[PDB]
Amino acid sequence: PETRPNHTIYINNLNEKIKKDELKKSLHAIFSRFGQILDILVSRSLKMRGQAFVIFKEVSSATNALRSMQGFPFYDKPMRIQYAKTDSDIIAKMK
RNA sequence: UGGCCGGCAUGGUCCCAGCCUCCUCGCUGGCGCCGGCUGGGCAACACCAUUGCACUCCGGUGGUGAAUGGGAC
Ligand SMILES: [Mg+2]
Ligand SMILES: [Mg+2]
Repeated sequence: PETRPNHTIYINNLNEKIKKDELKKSLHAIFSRFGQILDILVSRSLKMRGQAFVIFKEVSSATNALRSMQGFPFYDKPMRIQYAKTDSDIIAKMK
């Protein structure tokens, strides 16, 4: 059951050996070109490691980001991207 | 020594270089041998497990079972 378009993209299959601060920075380095990014959430907990949430201001950016970077080698691993299931709080606090 | 004890061995104080380490990374730390008890913490590092949809920080285990020489008095 695929997911519907969202302001936020959910990425997984990320190298778990990368520290949080660096991961967010590197992610911003490659995704900022698709549009303004409101935030990038990363957690190294047992349940949230290897994944990240990049929150774009406009859905078209998320959609572009998703199509353009699907499978992109990042820290030696093919990035897997999908739309997030539900809106991030930062987005709800508006739209 | 992260805290603590037992056995044995061992002239001294320095000075230069090199090396070691999860627990006060460096020159007013340490760098003989053997044995046993034990605390903290996953922050760093490593290993194991994890492919996971969050917006509440939060899986486990291991390391000292470490490290040489030279010179001056
Ligand atoms: Mg020590
Ligand atoms: Mg950990």
